[PDB]
Amino acid sequence: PYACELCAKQFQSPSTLKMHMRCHTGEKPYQCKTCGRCFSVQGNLQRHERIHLGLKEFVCQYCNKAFTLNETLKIHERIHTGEKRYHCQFCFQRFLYLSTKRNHEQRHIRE
DNA sequence: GTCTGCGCCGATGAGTGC
DNA sequence: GCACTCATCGGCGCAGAC
Ligand SMILES: [Zn+2]
Ligand SMILES: [Zn+2]
Ligand SMILES: [Zn+2]
Ligand SMILES: [Zn+2]
Repeated sequence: PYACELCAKQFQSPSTLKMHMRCHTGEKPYQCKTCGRCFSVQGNLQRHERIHLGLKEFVCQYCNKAFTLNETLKIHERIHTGEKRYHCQFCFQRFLYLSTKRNHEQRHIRE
């Protein structure tokens, strides 16, 4: 219902449209109090601020290695679980990493 | 040159709750 | 209806192994 006048993407609420418009204005209201870097999204600032705390809180349940971000831990744990979420669209092969799947698909296309 | 592992982002989605 | 938090996932970059 809330459409963007500059790119035709559509949004559900005034708040999501206001946030999207920062993609076009470059507005970055949320500033890190340590290094001064600014962010368009408050949650991205909060994630960034974890870098300055030096607390690697997210610990791998298989090898105990610690990571600053939960998302970084989760990608790491795929090595242990065998999760291969990147599927070749042309054959049975499945891949841990998108880059590897992408290069494999390109080899199909070249043939 | 490719695969791997991982550190840090943008910008949208899901869930929650008013 | 609405905003807020945190997740999501591709992008980018880089170093090491081969
Ligand atoms: Zn737009
Ligand atoms: Zn900072
Ligand atoms: Zn691990
Ligand atoms: Zn394939």
